[PDB]
Amino acid sequence: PIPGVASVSPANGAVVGVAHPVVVTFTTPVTDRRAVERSIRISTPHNTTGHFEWVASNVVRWVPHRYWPPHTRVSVGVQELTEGFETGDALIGVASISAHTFTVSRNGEVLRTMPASLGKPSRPTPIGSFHAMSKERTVVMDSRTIGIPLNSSDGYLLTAHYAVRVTWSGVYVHSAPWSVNSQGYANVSHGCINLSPDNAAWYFDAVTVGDPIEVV
Repeated sequence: PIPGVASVSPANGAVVGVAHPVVVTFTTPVTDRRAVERSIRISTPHNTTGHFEWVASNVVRWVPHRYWPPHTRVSVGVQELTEGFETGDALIGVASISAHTFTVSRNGEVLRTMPASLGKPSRPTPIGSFHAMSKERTVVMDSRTIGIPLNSSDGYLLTAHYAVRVTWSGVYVHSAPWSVNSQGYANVSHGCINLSPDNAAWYFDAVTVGDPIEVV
């Protein structure tokens, strides 16, 4: 009994960043994962490799090893469905814990090396290879959504701006006017990549969902 496909991401004909995974959601939890993985056909002119990752019982994603090439076509087939999407520029954001910087390159060209404040030792920014997941102009940052009561000393509730989600567990690149004096100097946030309002705005306006975000 094979579970039916609910959806594929990205949408047909979208232009996404070069770290955008192919996400396939199913109508039911999947019992035979290998069968689902065999059913998923991904084609790209550069014959990119990658691996499957099961992120919910009914959701699998294919993460391209070393990024898609910029400006390429990617074809996806799974069951009765086919679709195609493209990549845009290679816009890479590298957040450096030690250097306290967020450096952004387009197609190899370094665009900006912005001051940043990453997570404090007790709420560190996860090292890893991530991608831009969403763009929100205004977002409420509620510590309750990361398992912290408002009253506890690590709690907080504040509206933030120019927010780009980095991880499913809630790291963001965003505007942090309150930590400008720390940016480039110290790591003072609850895990987020903190930028000045102007740098955050710039990046917000430059970024595409899928664009790689590296934390080193």
